[PDB]
Amino acid sequence: GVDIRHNKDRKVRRKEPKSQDIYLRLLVKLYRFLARRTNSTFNQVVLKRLFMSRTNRPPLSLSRMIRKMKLPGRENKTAVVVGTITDDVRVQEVPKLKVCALRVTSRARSRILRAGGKILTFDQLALDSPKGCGTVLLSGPRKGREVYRHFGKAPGTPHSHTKPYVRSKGRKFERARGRRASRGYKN
Amino acid sequence: YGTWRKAASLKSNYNLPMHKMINTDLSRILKSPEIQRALRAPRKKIHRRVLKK
Amino acid sequence: EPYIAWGYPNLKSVNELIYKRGYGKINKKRIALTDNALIARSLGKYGIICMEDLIH
Amino acid sequence: AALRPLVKPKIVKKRTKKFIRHQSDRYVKIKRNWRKPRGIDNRVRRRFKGQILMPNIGYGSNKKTKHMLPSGFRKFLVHNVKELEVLLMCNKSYCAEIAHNVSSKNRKAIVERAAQLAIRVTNPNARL
Amino acid sequence: SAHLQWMVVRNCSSFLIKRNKQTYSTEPNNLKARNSFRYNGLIHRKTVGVEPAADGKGVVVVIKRRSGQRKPATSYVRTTINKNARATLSSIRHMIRKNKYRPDLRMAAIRRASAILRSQKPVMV
Amino acid sequence: PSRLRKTRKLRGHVSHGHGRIGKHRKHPGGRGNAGGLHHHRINFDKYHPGYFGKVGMKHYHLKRNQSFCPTVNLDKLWTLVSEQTRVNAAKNKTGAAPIIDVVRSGYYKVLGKGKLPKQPVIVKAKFFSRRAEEKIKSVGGACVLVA
Amino acid sequence: TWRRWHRRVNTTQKRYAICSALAASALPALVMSKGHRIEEVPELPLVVEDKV
RNA sequence: CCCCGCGGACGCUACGCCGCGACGAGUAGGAGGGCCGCUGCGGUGAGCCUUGAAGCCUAGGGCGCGGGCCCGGGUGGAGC
RNA sequence: CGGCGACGUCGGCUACCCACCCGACCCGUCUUGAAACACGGACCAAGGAGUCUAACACGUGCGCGAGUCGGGGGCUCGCAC
RNA sequence: GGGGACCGUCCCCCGACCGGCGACCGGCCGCCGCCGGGCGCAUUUCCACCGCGGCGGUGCGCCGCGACCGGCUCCGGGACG
RNA sequence: UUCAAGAGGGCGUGAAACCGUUAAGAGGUAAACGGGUGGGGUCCGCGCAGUCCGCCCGGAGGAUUCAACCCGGCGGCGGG
Ligand SMILES: [K+]
Ligand SMILES: [K+]
Ligand SMILES: [K+]
Ligand SMILES: [K+]
Ligand SMILES: [K+]
Ligand SMILES: [K+]
Ligand SMILES: [K+]
Ligand SMILES: [K+]
Ligand SMILES: [K+]
Ligand SMILES: [Mg+2]
Ligand SMILES: [Mg+2]
Ligand SMILES: [Mg+2]
Ligand SMILES: [Mg+2]
Ligand SMILES: [Mg+2]
Ligand SMILES: [Mg+2]
Ligand SMILES: [Mg+2]
Ligand SMILES: [Mg+2]
Ligand SMILES: [Mg+2]
Ligand SMILES: [Mg+2]
Ligand SMILES: [Mg+2]
Ligand SMILES: [Mg+2]
Ligand SMILES: [Mg+2]
Ligand SMILES: [Mg+2]
Ligand SMILES: [Mg+2]
Ligand SMILES: [Mg+2]
Ligand SMILES: [Mg+2]
Ligand SMILES: [Mg+2]
Ligand SMILES: [Mg+2]
Ligand SMILES: [Mg+2]
Repeated sequence: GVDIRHNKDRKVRRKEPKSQDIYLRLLVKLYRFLARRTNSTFNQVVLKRLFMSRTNRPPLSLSRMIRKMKLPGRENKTAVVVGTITDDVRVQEVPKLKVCALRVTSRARSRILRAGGKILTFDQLALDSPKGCGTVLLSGPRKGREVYRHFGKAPGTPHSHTKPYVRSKGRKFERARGRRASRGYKN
Repeated sequence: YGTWRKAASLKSNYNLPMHKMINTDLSRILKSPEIQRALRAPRKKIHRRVLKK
Repeated sequence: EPYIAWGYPNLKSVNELIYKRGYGKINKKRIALTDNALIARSLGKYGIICMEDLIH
Repeated sequence: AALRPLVKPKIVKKRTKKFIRHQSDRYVKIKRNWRKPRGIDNRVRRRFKGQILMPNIGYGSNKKTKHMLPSGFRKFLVHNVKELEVLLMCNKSYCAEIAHNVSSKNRKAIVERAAQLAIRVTNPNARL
Repeated sequence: SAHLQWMVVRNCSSFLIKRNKQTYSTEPNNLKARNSFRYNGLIHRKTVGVEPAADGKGVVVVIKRRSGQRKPATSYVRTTINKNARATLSSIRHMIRKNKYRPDLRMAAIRRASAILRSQKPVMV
Repeated sequence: PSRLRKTRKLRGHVSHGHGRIGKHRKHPGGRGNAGGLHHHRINFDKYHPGYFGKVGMKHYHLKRNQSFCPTVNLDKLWTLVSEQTRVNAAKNKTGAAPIIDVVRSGYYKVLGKGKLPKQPVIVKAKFFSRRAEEKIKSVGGACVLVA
Repeated sequence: TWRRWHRRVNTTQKRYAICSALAASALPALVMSKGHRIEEVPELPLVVEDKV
């Protein structure tokens, strides 16, 4: 007998996409080969993002992509996102962008192309930059989800600002005892 | 059902779904000189366990 | 103290332990020291390149 | 005489006897089909010495000789002549056998065709 | 595309046979008759198949031409070889190797031709 | 699909996953939100503060239509007109500014979150916030009220 | 009787299933893999005159 | 600048195949896999079947760690 | 490298009966603790127990995406499907 | 209320340059390959039989024996410091 | 009579428990069970002088036609 613990032997991580999308599986095959047969760590990151779930591949708005592309030294670089690129109607000027995405919204696609931009899929990105040279790997806001407002410390604990689960919002719904000093306590 | 450059004229809001992979020719992509130039040499020798003499 | 037996090995004990039962932790794997190249690849930066260097 | 397989390794069986269900000897209502004992005090589940053994993955056969017949072939069930020609290029590793429901007239043609293609039949003389 | 069509029929096909821990494929131009991307006789732009002749002697070497991939009526060119076994194997070798027409199927087609010819010669007593 | 559920895997296991000691019993602890101030007090206090007690003034016969006042922010303001409208105004030589009627688009109040492009515009709304009015005048526009 | 026998599928889902079905019906390997004996058919996006 | 030889095994269902190292108790409980099993529906097997289906019986031959499964013989008589 | 092979023998660790050596208390259940002088169980067959609806929460898959969704209604020879 | 103008997407054409004939196809050439028919009618080629032939692979119907090599292990002699 | 009464008016199939008879084996520690052998028996193995097939050598026979050229057809690849 040996003195070890076996509760952490099996690392919990995606070794493949749980999706049955045959097109996603094809470009997983392409980037499984690229990650193995190159020393590019860019291919390793892209490959493991391809396995990720939809909640782990948040959409990237056009405004956020433009703002990251506008940073110094990123001219003539390809914006790579492993997910959906989304139109942001809050912006009025779209510059010229070279973009690779898993998926682009129709309105966002029209805006990028009309501004002289270029849109690539991940198969075309492999031919353009097999090692991912001259690319900016972007990601949508991972915690930009309603669930994360409810996560954290319990709402009925001091110094916790987490949203409780309520069927309705109003003066009659969970605004009394434990929420104000007049009604017992507040914390 | 429309084209990718025309919306459908009999569905008033439908357009053809877009490909997430334009060229689904894995063999041709992998054999392209752009891919092959970036690769490291294949490691095809099999190293089996050595009997510790 | 109650769980171990220990002492001061001599030169012959070190030689026979390393040669007969010497296994290296190479890439977290237990690999038998059958070739000097296994020692030199992982310990050459320290000047140790053979079984004799490891024993020394 | 008979068609020989490509290779005939020595088939090693870790256990040659069936795993009978606990107390299947004492009751007709309990069949020999294996069932894992889950009782709180069951001595077979607790693995007391001298008791009925429990199947586990350690008894698994060598992957090189798994599903191998004593003749060194592996069997593929066939229902007609058309399914027999899938074994044309697997002649020396896989043997055909005819399904039980195939008629006597039809399995005559299967046996005749398999003799031509050098496919071994496990039950060549099965309705005659 | 071959890779895309493979992802559709790798597990869902009328030619698929999955029995006795084995898998076989019964499409017309599958050498070795195995379910595999390399040997599938439907998804590739160029394929080669070896079949016994219509009568009881010779082999039929069918290749897939490159022009009418969506026109199955004229997509396959069938030639019949009815000579001695050594000459028959040489013709199949030259068709595959000299034309560089799927060289990865050279020995599979040659082995299949040998099996067909070996099955055509009369049995013994 | 019932073939994908735990019941198919719990056959042959006597307690069906509920445990031998505690068992699976009808209603231990009460039914529904029973004992929210008694034996379930910690859960209600921990996860639902404010649940117990009255706060505020009640109002009989509330009519949600009377309080109907949808709002739009300034960052989304130019999306209420066509793209032709905004390019024409920008390249217009004169001081002609387009009119955006947010009531027509379905909004009553104009809020002032975001920033406006540097071009004048006439905004028609029932209500304006103080900062929305200031930002509209900063780009040389005007705010006019409607009923 | 109130077992919820019916399911609603988004219209964009359903239109996208039709497009996939139509695109697959023009590829010989997929139609053959359904076992349709399209051996001697002149052309698989198979179109005849309006006279029919 | 292969050519007296025109030739040269296998492979790669990539959800595949191959290599190396360590490890393997388990109630309550959790999860995964099941080419384990039952019934019915959409497809598919140019599937099986009165030249004998289902079912049942069997000192018959085997396969799987196992759930189980295939085949021989008998009975049976219309489906699987 | 040797011996032996048809009406007597050769191989078949499986499967039938028997013998011997070693090991071996009757399961299920509650329980700190069951072989219990703790309960249920004579035997066999067939039946027999986490289901459906609604509402939430989180995870995963799919479509679209600052939008999304026709589920109620209506239009399509009114209906083999 | 119309009818116009403009703008955005389109449309089939009249035409040139641009990258390529592509996994959208034809005609000509060039090379190669296969097939059919002639010629070639024998130191070529092919077919079947025989040898208790050789070289390779697989494997011996059953029961046995030996040899050397390597791994692990338990022992025994001899000699040196 | 019937194809069949081993379908004979509560009659398709006809399981298990339980019982009768026949056959084989055994029997003073209740039976039953796990592991290991041994004996006997029913069967299985076309068991019974025990593989096949690639090249080459030798012997004894047949058949065209072997290569290369000519004509025709069809393919693969390349072409400013
Ligand atoms: K963790
Ligand atoms: K276990
Ligand atoms: K549970
Ligand atoms: K079926
Ligand atoms: K099994
Ligand atoms: K039967
Ligand atoms: K009792
Ligand atoms: K509706
Ligand atoms: K009857
Ligand atoms: Mg251990
Ligand atoms: Mg553990
Ligand atoms: Mg077994
Ligand atoms: Mg029993
Ligand atoms: Mg216990
Ligand atoms: Mg359990
Ligand atoms: Mg039970
Ligand atoms: Mg219980
Ligand atoms: Mg365990
Ligand atoms: Mg109890
Ligand atoms: Mg007690
Ligand atoms: Mg007990
Ligand atoms: Mg007692
Ligand atoms: Mg009690
Ligand atoms: Mg009872
Ligand atoms: Mg009682
Ligand atoms: Mg039952
Ligand atoms: Mg009868
Ligand atoms: Mg009866
Ligand atoms: Mg009896």
